[PDB]
Amino acid sequence: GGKKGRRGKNDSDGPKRELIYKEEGQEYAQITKMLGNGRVEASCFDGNKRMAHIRGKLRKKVWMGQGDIILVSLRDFQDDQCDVVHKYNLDEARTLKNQGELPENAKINE
Amino acid sequence: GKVHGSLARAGKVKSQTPKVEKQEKPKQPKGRAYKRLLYTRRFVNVTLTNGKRKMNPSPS
Amino acid sequence: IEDALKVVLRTSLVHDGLARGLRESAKALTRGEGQLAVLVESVTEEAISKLVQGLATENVPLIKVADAKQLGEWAGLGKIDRDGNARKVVGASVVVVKNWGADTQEREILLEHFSQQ
Amino acid sequence: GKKRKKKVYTTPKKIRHKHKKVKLAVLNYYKVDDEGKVAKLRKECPNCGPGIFLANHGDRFYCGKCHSTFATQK
Ligand SMILES: [Mg+2]
Ligand SMILES: [Zn+2]
Repeated sequence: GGKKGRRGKNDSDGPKRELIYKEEGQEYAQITKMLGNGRVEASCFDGNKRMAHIRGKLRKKVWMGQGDIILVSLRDFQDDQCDVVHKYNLDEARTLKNQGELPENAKINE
Repeated sequence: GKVHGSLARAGKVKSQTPKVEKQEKPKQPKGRAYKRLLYTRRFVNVTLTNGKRKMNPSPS
Repeated sequence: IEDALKVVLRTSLVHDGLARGLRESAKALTRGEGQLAVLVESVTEEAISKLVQGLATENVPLIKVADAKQLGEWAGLGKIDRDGNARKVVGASVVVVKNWGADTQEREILLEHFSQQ
Repeated sequence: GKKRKKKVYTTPKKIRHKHKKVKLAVLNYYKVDDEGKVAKLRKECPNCGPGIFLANHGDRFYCGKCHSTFATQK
């Protein structure tokens, strides 16, 4: 809350958006720990722990916490680091859990 | 979606820009002729006296 | 004569007298409508002209102008926006005059001559 | 804001009913009696007047002009 809200874009996409899948390098991951400087640690669904930058259009536009499903784009020149591109608000995450693009051993439910 | 393809792909915009060919471009006089052309175009063929000289006046 | 035919086609195009086609022409001849009929003999298999003649026996007089494409051209089927013909092909192959419209002396003399035969 | 998706249809297609054009259609309606008298193969409709031909499909005759009010069993 606050007087900040009226300065915003007022982009009201409350209705159910169509979830975006993974495309040739964009992959799903889970936030493991929150770091500083606007950077996060994402355990990808491949047995690797990538370091994902909180990225443009996402920095102060959506607020993300520990244990959040996420979509992240890799970089072919440097595999260790990557960029968080989209965030799924815990509803379509269930849908992906049933469809199982990610290993179901990562069970994160409220 | 949010991003059409993989992000930061080392020259994405240059890769996907439409390659537009050069025009036939008749020969431009060069040397002293270019300076004569500029002198004629600016100081004996004053086109837009209103405002500034406005060389390269965008059409609108 | 060539003049009276264009005159009658004008007088029937103005007041909607042309039965442009053969089904409308056949219906007009069967009714008490078709007062004149021009048809072309350069028709393949010739049965349409025979049917027109038979319906003409039954509204009697008929004319035997050739050049079906030209017949349609000077029959007024064309929109003819320009001075020259602006359409590729258009024809009638049978034209029936129902409404006599305006009357000219040369045309009535011609139709009397054709009735006399 | 509005979040509309591409519409997906649970129906193959409905096709425009193309009119059945018939070449040399008019002559089939009539019959030349050897360079002279002629007859009509189809039947005439009384309500409209002379000339209009009745439609025969099966055990009845049907009109086109006053089509709705005339369909008489054969
Ligand atoms: Mg506002
Ligand atoms: Zn009827």
